[PDB]
Amino acid sequence: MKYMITSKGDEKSDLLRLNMIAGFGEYDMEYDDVEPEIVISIGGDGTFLSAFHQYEERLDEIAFIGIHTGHLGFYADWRPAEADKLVKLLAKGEYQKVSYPLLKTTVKYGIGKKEATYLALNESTVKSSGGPFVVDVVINDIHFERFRGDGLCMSTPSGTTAYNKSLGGALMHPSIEAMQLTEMASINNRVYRTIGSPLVFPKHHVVSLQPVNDKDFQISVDHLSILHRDVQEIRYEVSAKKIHFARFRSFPFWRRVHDSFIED
Amino acid sequence: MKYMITSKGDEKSDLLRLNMIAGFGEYDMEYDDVEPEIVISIGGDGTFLSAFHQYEERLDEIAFIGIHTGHLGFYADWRPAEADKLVKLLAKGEYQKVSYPLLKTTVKYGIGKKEATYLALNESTVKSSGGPFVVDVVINDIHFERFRGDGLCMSTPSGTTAYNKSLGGALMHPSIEAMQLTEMASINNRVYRTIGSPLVFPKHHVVSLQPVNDKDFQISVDHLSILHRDVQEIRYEVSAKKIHFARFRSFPFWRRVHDSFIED
Amino acid sequence: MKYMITSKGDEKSDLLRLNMIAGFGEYDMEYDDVEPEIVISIGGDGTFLSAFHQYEERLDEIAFIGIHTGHLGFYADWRPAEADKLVKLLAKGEYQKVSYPLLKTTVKYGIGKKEATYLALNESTVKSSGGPFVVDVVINDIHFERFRGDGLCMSTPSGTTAYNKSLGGALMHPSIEAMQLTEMASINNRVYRTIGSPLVFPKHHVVSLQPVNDKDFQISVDHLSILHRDVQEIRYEVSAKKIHFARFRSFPFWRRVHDSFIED
Amino acid sequence: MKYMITSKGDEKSDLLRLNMIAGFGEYDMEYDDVEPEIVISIGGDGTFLSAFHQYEERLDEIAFIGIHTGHLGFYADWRPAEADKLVKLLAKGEYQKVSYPLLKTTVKYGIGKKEATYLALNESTVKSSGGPFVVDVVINDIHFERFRGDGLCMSTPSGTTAYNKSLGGALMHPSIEAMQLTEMASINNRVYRTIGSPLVFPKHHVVSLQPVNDKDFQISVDHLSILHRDVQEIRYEVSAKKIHFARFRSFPFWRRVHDSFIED
Ligand SMILES: NCC(=O)NC[C@H]1O[C@@H](n2c(C#CCN(CC(=O)O)C[C@H]3O[C@@H](n4cnc5c(N)ncnc54)[C@H](O)[C@@H]3O)nc3c(N)ncnc32)[C@H](O)[C@@H]1O
Ligand SMILES: NCC(=O)NC[C@H]1O[C@@H](n2c(C#CCN(CC(=O)O)C[C@H]3O[C@@H](n4cnc5c(N)ncnc54)[C@H](O)[C@@H]3O)nc3c(N)ncnc32)[C@H](O)[C@@H]1O
Ligand SMILES: NCC(=O)NC[C@H]1O[C@@H](n2c(C#CCN(CC(=O)O)C[C@H]3O[C@@H](n4cnc5c(N)ncnc54)[C@H](O)[C@@H]3O)nc3c(N)ncnc32)[C@H](O)[C@@H]1O
Ligand SMILES: NCC(=O)NC[C@H]1O[C@@H](n2c(C#CCN(CC(=O)O)C[C@H]3O[C@@H](n4cnc5c(N)ncnc54)[C@H](O)[C@@H]3O)nc3c(N)ncnc32)[C@H](O)[C@@H]1O
Repeated sequence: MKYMITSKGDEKSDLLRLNMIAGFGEYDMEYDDVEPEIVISIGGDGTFLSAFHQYEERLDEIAFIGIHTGHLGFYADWRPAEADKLVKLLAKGEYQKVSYPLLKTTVKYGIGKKEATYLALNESTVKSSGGPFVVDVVINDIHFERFRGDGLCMSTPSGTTAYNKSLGGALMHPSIEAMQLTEMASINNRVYRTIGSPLVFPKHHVVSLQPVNDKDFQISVDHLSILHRDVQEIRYEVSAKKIHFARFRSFPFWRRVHDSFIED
Repeated sequence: MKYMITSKGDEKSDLLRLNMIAGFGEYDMEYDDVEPEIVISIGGDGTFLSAFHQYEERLDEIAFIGIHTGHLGFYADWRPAEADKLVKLLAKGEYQKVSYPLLKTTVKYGIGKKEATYLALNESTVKSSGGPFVVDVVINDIHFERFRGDGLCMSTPSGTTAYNKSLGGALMHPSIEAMQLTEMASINNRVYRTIGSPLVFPKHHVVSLQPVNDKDFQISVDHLSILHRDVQEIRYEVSAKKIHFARFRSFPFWRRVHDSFIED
Repeated sequence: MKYMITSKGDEKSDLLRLNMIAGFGEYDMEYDDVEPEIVISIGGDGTFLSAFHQYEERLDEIAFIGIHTGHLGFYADWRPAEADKLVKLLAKGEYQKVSYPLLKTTVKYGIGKKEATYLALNESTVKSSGGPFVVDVVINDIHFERFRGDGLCMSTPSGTTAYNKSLGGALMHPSIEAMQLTEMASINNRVYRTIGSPLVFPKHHVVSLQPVNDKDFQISVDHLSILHRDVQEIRYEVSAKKIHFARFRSFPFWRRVHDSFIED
Repeated sequence: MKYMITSKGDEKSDLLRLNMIAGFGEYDMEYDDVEPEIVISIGGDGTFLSAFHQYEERLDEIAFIGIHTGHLGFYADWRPAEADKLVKLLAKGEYQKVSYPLLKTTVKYGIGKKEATYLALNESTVKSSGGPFVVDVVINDIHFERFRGDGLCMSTPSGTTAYNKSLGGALMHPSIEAMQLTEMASINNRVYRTIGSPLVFPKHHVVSLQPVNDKDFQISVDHLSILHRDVQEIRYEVSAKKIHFARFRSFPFWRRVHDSFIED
């Protein structure tokens, strides 16, 4: 139906996009970047994340597809050589959609109410604004720990192969509706203690970070990173919303992991 | 109904057991260690694991309860001081059961067929029988990696706070039906590569370990450790069977984790 | 001889300082904070680091002593209760000095020459100024790796129990004239590789960090953190300079470590 | 002078050995495997370790050289293609020797005195004989920790790229006269605490492991692994003895590390 194509913007990706637009012109496919039904990302995983956040208000009406023009992007399940086969199978349709869970981040501020919510496909992280980073971690209203260190990272399942992995987190198959919290350089001695281990939470569990001294934090959501001031609370939970991928052939997650980290 | 009580066997635990037997005698409670309906473990987590494996053929007909006479056992949710309240609330009943997932281990041998299956509440591990440990890891029939190192550990959710934790694994809430694979001292250089990260698998995923040279392995299931010879394959999957706990009050998993590792 | 006392500035530390000044008044001790010969720090390890950097141009003419008014500071080897014994043994003298190695950091800039050097007692770290952090690591003019991640930390021996420890670094006895490099959340996949392991360098080895794209970095030296622009190179080596401590009794490093992390 | 050549024993290494023997026959070189002065190892690092232990009573009278017939052995600094250049430069001599530190392991037994000492080029490790592994760690007669876990590894500097590396240890340049202790899967909770971090000790420091319950341990020294019974103490210290290598060209340790783990 309606489709759109976002491009990394280098010469290689722009030309692939133009050629795919020409190929779609031979079918009942209409280019519309306002309310598309298929969103094709041509570039890398960064390009795909921007595509996701470009259309995160219409997630349930869109199936995403990624083409990697550089090396294998984790959200890319297509090489540029297969772009014509992509046009054709997409044109005919009859594909099946797969859904990965997402992370909801709520940021509460002081001096009254006011709230901001964000959706993450990889992760959301919290760091301080220059000084020391100290937050109380509250799990389902239960005070769990006082964290002192560089920061905290909350990952989706498909995010576990990204920042989460570099922090020592586990890789979880994206059929598991969960989120995973990992530490960044916690201090542990006689007076300061954190769990250390990554923590994996199911749906409906709420993880709340609460300031202890400084109330300014650098908060990231995927690629976006903003300094938030007068923060009262940061709440993490598995979103009710999901991202849908258009799948045309079997490419299992664990094979995707193998290709990306073991050999290809 | 029918109940039984297993004891660590020290003076403290035997006397608590005898006193609980006397208290149960004042109700319609019948001691039967053949087909009990409630199994009470008095001791530590080792005592509770033995209780579980003592009755693993009647898991769906039994609710387990643990009393820790030493420090807080992770499967113990009762102190000895509360044993009388335990007798009474157990006597009246009306409690609710909670269920944790279990791990199925299948060991296939050569020189014909023959198979052995085991159930694990904490984990199952594989090490070599003296020489180097080398196995191919196959996930859902897909060759994932060739592991060279000291061994591998596959953990249940409630097991993730045990051996899994010491190996760098994530802690997962036991409502998640999953199993987690962690490495023991893998070698990684120009010629040998493993994923490194712990891996978390959902139900219905099968992880198969396959010998490369030596076919003898030391295989553990919770406390039991046996040398298996002429092994053709070791298969891991989340069991369809579950362990049921009798719960009388709220004691959340993450509070249990906090009490055991942060402070109490 | 000449001495001075720096204070954390809370009520507890200021009063201890005034009382020690009064006690020193009963001996041939002269207060001089311009060219002191003994520098006493009253507070925590942060207070001691400021004391060190206050007098880092006269390191070879000064013996440092730390009193911890809070919990045991790692550079503090005296409790407040022993302050009078400190005055007296310091007054009589005859103590012996011990020396720990230091880290030299040289920052070279572009648009001409120009250089800045800094001395570190704990560590020096490098992070990016917002964007991705990518540096080439060059050891004794040999290209070792291209690091992609959050940053790098170079620690002195006595620094290894601080930030270095939280990053997974080894603890090294301060009689070893060395420096230790640890990674902060490196990315490792098919295209990006770092060593992962902490690296320990002897004297006369030079570790050079060289920019790949962005040339702006946040560089810390102990507590001081500055954004450096137009950076051409960051060079690390074990300093020829050393910090001298006044020692009055045996308090071994490994006992100091035990008291700080195991139990006290 | 006198030389000998040990071979991995595969067809490739035996033939290289025979060809080198023929080449040495054209010089004043005499084959003697009783009191050689040059020991050439042809194979892998395992072959080189056997060569070292074959002649560990004449370490100060021997210079070692390694040829790797498989991939780059860490103690191999020669490819098979350069074997003739090796013969010739060795024949002429005038090379310079380099020395790496070694680890001394002393095992004391009960039921009287009796002692066994061993020399290690890579490491010495301690594990239990089946049951739980619990030892008290005593550093220079100071009780440091009670270790509960899978075992402990004490590495030389050149050993730090081997088992030590897989356990999270730091890589240290072999000019540093030190040894490094790393944990194997320590348990850490409310009642059990270890340092966690690897520990690096200078010369003259003594690390003593002392049994708590079971007195039987599996003790390894490089490739050799023996069950020791009635053990009273295991003592580690940097040896006064050193291994000498014959060096013909510059091949820096950090380049050796880069070639072995980053790329080649
Ligand atoms: N200049 C492009 C670049 O090299 N970026 C990151 C690399 O990671 C890969 N990757 C991404 C991605 C992405 C896009 N980037 C950049 C952009 O959006 O511009 C934002 C993400 O950065 C991650 N990240 C940040 N810091 C670190 C760190 N220290 N260590 C590891 N990852 C880190 C966070 O998670 C961000 O979400 N998602 C996944 C995934 N799901 N699975 C597996 N791999 C993934 C990319 O293919 C690429 O190889
Ligand atoms: N002598 C008793 C002893 O100290 N044993 C182990 C300790 O671990 C606790 N623990 C147990 C348990 C248990 C019983 N034991 C002994 C027995 O059965 O005799 C078998 C298990 O050993 C574990 N284990 C083996 N090696 C290591 C290691 N290197 N590091 C960490 N744990 C290790 C494995 O997982 C076995 O299943 N299950 C859990 C859990 N679910 N959550 C949190 N904590 C748990 C116990 O309270 C106790 O503190
Ligand atoms: N508000 C005071 C505070 O809690 N600060 C840090 C804590 O660490 C201890 N500590 C210090 C110190 C110090 C002073 N601070 C503060 C100041 O100067 O204001 C600067 C240093 O911060 C360290 N640091 C930074 N980020 C992290 C992190 N993520 N994880 C661990 N440590 C971190 C760096 O290395 C800095 O040098 N040097 C050592 C040492 N040698 N041995 C053992 N312990 C040490 C202090 O007793 C204190 O418990
Ligand atoms: N079948 C041969 C094999 O693959 N063996 C080990 C591999 O490690 C390399 N290696 C060796 C070596 C060696 C010889 N072997 C075998 C033999 O002697 O037969 C004994 C050593 O095993 C190590 N080892 C044991 N367990 C583990 C483990 N879990 N993880 C990592 N290493 C482990 C210990 O340290 C032993 O000393 N010393 C070093 C070094 N200095 N630097 C860097 N790399 C080194 C070898 O090139 C080889 O690639």
